[PDB]
Amino acid sequence: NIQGITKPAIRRLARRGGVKRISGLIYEETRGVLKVFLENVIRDAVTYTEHAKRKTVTAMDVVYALKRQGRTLYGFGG
Amino acid sequence: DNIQGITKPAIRRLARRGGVKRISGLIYEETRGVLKVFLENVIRDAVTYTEHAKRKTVTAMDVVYALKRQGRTLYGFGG
Amino acid sequence: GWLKEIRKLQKSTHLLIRKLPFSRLAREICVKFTRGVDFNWQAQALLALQEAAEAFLVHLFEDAYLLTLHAGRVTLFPKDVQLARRIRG
Amino acid sequence: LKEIRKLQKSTHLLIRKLPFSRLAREICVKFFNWQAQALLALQEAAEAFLVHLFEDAYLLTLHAGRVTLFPKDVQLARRIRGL
Amino acid sequence: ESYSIYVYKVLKQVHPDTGISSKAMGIMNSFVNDIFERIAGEASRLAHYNKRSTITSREIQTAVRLLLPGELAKHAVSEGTKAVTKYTSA
DNA sequence: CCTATCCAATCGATGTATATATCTGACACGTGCCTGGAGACTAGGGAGTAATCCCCTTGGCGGTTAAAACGCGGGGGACAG
DNA sequence: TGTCCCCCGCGTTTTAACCGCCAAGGGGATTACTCCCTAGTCTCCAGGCACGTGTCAGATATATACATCGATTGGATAGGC
Repeated sequence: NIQGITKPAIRRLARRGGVKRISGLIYEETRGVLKVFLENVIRDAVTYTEHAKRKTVTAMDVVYALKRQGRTLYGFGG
Repeated sequence: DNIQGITKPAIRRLARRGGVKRISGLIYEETRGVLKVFLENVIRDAVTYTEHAKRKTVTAMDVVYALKRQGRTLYGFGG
Repeated sequence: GWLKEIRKLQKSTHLLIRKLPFSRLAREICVKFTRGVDFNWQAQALLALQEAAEAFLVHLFEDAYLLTLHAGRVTLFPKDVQLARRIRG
Repeated sequence: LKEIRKLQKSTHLLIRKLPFSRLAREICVKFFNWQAQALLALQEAAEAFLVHLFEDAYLLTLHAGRVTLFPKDVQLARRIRGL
Repeated sequence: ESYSIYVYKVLKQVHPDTGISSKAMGIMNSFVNDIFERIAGEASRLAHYNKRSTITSREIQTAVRLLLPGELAKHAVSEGTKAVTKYTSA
């Protein structure tokens, strides 16, 4: 399931960031960081929805978890 | 011109405390650069609190509140 | 396409990671912190995670390609992605 | 390599008080009365910011193989920090 | 309820010929309360430091002067110190 | 008649300008329900402000003393190839 | 590999940090009083909001237009001995 992040996907991601020669294990360095990041948002976001006795993380629970992480997402506020 | 009060041995101690083996030449001015642009963002954000109350004595509380606003809290000056 | 592919995705604005493997990875992470139970994920909540993670990854890559040229390199290395995760806190 | 293990084990202020006080009061008139506790609150955070910025810029130094600091070292560390 | 149409009429103020999608409105709908939480937030600390339990125009003014950058803070002060006058006198 | 000297002709690839309106489906807005916006009495507890205390930092003169500053030898580091 | 050179250490010199100590009122804080004006409550009253649809802002699909411009070799050709 961690190999769902494909090789031209990370290539396009680094191409958006402006990287000319994208390396090898870099592709394994990205999904690792993507495993570090996406955990740290989800560990907070279900913690918000478990206080209201709910089994569904909404967009606002993602916004609150990201505001806890230090970066404010705009275009998902309901 | 009080930017020369931050002297080359002081910047040398600041670099040797940070684990620098060999300091370059412009680092003895670059510090005088960044301490001119960091501290100013500490000064005005500490004087506006002084401009918020009716006072002219800028306490350490305004300083630690400005450093809280910038994002680096300071210990040892609350009460 | 060294001078061609650099000027296309930056002018473009849509997603780069596919939605369904990202959703599967987000669910596989979500079942860890829910004591092992299935969990409903809203369509806005998955796209929010996607838009956050894509922006975070391109920011981490554009903050590491400046470390690539610092060592006289044009080839990105994981030493730059582990150094960019050190001067951020 | 000699005094590196001397200041890291110590805790005293590297920058003197009165030049730092005059430097702070030069910015103060750009926008008063400064307590002696407020000058230490201005000096401790600035010194600990300078030492930490040099420590984080030295990681940019040993990334290119160099051991000597550079003007590009203090301009690349604050770029990732967003300051 | 939301700020959205209140954003739209001001959008009709600065740009009547220019249209908009619903995403860019929503970011706009996520913009104002992003700054509100700032300016009403900083003013929540400003009155607390001078032992005040009320917020006048001076607390919001000081929060604007402290949060917004130099050219933006002065421009919002000159846009803010005119609405406290035309509301009390008129 | 062998040879050096003007000519061009075939080989080929690599880019956007503004040319559109066509398969779907969402923004501007009309309408209407209403719940929040809004005028207004009323007690009252906070805002504003004078008098005074006394505090604490500005103000200043001196001692000797650790700390700042300056010039030379050179030796391993920075960067060029 | 390799040669250019930049701070490091040390001998020497000195100007200003720090301490010791008296001063003394700027003004922060405290007391107390008097009055703003804003929350509680209440009836009111009206832009702002969901329902719903008219249709226009836009986003591909993609045919192949668009004209020369960078370069190499074989055939005539005027002079030589």
